[PDB]
Amino acid sequence: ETLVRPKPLLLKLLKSVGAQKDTYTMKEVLFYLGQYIMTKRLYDEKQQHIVYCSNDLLGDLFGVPSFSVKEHRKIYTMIYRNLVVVN
Amino acid sequence: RPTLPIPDLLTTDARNRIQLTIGAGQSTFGGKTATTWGYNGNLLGPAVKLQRGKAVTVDIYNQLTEETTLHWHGLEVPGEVDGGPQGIIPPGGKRSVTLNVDQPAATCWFHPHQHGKTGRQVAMGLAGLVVIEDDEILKLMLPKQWGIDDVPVIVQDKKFSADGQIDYQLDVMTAAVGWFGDTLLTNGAIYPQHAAPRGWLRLRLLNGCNARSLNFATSDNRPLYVIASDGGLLPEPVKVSELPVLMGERFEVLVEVNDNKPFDLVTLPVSQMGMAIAPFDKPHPVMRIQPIAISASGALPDTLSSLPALPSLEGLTVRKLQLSMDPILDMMGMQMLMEKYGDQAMAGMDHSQMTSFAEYWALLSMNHGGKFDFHHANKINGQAFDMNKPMFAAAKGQYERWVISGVGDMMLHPFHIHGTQFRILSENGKPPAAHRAGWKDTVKVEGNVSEVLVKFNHDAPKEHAYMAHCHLLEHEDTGMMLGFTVKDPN
Repeated sequence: ETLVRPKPLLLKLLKSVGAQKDTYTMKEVLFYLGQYIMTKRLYDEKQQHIVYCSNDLLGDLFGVPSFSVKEHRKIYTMIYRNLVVVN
Repeated sequence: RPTLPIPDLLTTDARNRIQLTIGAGQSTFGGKTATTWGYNGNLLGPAVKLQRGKAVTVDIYNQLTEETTLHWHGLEVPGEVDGGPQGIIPPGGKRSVTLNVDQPAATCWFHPHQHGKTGRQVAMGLAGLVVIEDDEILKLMLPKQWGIDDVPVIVQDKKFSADGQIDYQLDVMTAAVGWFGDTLLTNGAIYPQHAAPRGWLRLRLLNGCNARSLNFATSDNRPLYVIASDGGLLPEPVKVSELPVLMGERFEVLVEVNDNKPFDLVTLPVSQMGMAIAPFDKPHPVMRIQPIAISASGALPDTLSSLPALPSLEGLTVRKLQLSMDPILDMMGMQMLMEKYGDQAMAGMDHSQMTSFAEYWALLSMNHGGKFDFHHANKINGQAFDMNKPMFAAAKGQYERWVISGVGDMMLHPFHIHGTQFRILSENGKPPAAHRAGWKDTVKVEGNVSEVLVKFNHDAPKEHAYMAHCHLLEHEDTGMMLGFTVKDPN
């Protein structure tokens, strides 16, 4: 396992869904983040490995307007940019 | 058209022992020369006439630079003869086995069986038939003239490189959907032509593709009369308009030849991932039959053999096997496929099947390590193959209900069980078709559940263990296979 500190803006996105902590595990971020996307409609109803974040706060977080939940290592690299690994 | 090759039939010599050498060499496909392997040959091996109850010895000699096995697909013989762990023949090596045949007349085959190598070693050209005769079937008056009106038809696909050499690769796509190609080989030949008497023509069909399932029919839609399955005769002939056959299955059919009207055996496009791309989008010719004034020999009986009753199906030890393709492997393989061939790929099973955002995201989160070694991505019962632990010990001489699930992926899983001929009670959630009620050693599993009634009469220890596997070869090679043992209860 692996424990991490979300940089400011990611932490912001993380508490918009009901998180409260200041230092999460990886599985914990993955949970809340997917929860964020599914709460804000961000995937496309038809092709739903496709996330449209252009106008969202996640868009600024990741730095894109789109991404695919199939390109795993790419979405992990975007996630790790807004992380401080604690171990 | 080229004339169809007939595998040499092979009885014993003065010393009742058959000699099989596992060589390499050259064959030619459409004028391009390729390197191929074979049993006593450049290609594909011979038909080993066995006689029930009368045993014979087989020396197996391995003239490859690399090691290989020899599985007697369809035989009721101890796990010894297969070999299993340390059943491996090392290059230049000898192995000797005895086969005391005890099962009804049947058309079985043999092929290399080493976990990790089966796919490629088969693709190379290693194959070969066993022809079992009992007294029942001779008294039958079927067509009996080998190579004339009794014909082995080994149908395989292959793909070839620029060179004209065989192009195999066990990458993540072929591990997902299978190794499959564009050129169809009928007994090694491309669209050959066979000369039949007017009358009945007996055809021992064998799907020897790696992953491609086939579906036989005739160009002009005369019926095929199925008379035997994997393990031997049916009770009565089943008349069919088309005969789907899966990897490793055999059906002996009869067909009628009357006028000088030639006609092809064809394989119809099949509803399987990656198997209805061109040239297999349309019906595809397997071989052409041309009638001439040759002697005929057989008839189409209205009964063929007797088939025992089934024992009451409770109290029977029951075993659940749940086949599973690691979902990452599926997603990735299908991406390679959906790129390479456009969306003509999934044609045939192309519809509303989809995958949610939550599933996609759970897949993301789950390989957080980015460790995804797809050579164990296919599993039975959750874990992929490891020679170390036979999964279970099943009882000798005893009836058992094995239940093979395949819920969770839509990948065809023809499922093979060594050391027995069994009977299908449920095949993928429906009762077996009329001709698959017979003796079989393979069961369809495609997204649903099958149940077979199996009984092993031959000992197999942890040393030489029996197997059970998907006979989509690239699945078996990437983990979808187990071992098991059988001994008289202590």
